[PDB]
Amino acid sequence: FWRQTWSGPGTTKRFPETVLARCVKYTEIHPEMRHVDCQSVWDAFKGAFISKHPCDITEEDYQPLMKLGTQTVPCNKILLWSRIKDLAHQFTQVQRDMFTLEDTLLGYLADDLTWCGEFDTSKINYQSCPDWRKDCSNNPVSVFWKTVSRRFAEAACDVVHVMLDGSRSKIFDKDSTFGSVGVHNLQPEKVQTLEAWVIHGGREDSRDLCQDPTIKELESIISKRNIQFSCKNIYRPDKFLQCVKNPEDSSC
Ligand SMILES: N=c1c2ncn3c2ncn1[C@@H]1O[C@H](COP(=O)(O)OP(=O)(O)OC[C@H]2O[C@@H]3[C@H](O)[C@H]2O)[C@@H](O)[C@H]1O
Repeated sequence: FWRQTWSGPGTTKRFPETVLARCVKYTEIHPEMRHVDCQSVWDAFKGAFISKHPCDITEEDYQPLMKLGTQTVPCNKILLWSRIKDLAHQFTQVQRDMFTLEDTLLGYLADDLTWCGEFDTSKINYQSCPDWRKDCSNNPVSVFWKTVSRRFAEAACDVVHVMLDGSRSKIFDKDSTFGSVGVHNLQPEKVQTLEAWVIHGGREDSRDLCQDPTIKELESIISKRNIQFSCKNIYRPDKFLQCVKNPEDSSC
């Protein structure tokens, strides 16, 4: 109890009951998924990582789950995001202008959770789970988010939007899942433009962050894939959200 196996937090308490109840809820609300069998979804999710070493997980381990969670989303309304979850979710909640990964069945099931098992027993590990940095990259949580993020980016078309945190020292981070998976899995045959919205964390009057070194790097990577790049500053995110709710406001 004074020294755990792995360096990451253990599985979320009641993980199996939580995933099953989220599936039931999502399928009650979204009519395109109203026929999914949630017991079958749980069995497939559990099959990906139970009795498997938690540093030896592959994208193939998640394929039965991917197949059951098959879902179409409007290809021209996708919002990617990195390190700014709260604003992305508050925005799409107003009137469903765009869709993030947590708007899909699989993203909704896993958001805010942690899970892992152990080799050659069928027990869930509630005490610790591998850290991506210290222990291993090929862990149950990291491999899941890479697999679903690649499929979501592959689905996009027309104009795709990305929200970025302009308070971080790498506004665009090549090492983030957006930078290592999303940028490279947009399909140039389908996607016309990537538009970044750089969210300010600061005061009021501040710099044009669309000139930031890392934003110029993103522009060069995307342009060399034969996709156009656009960038917009959101100086005051509080005012932005208000204008989405109430656009007749004079101040907009
Ligand atoms: N919803 C979550 C989530 N909820 C909790 N976590 C999530 N990871 C990814 N996702 C989604 O995957 C995307 C890719 O994640 P990444 O940017 O690598 O998370 P990072 O900012 O690198 O952080 C990933 C970490 O945050 C925990 C995971 O346990 C853990 O692995 C996120 O933008 C988000 O859409």
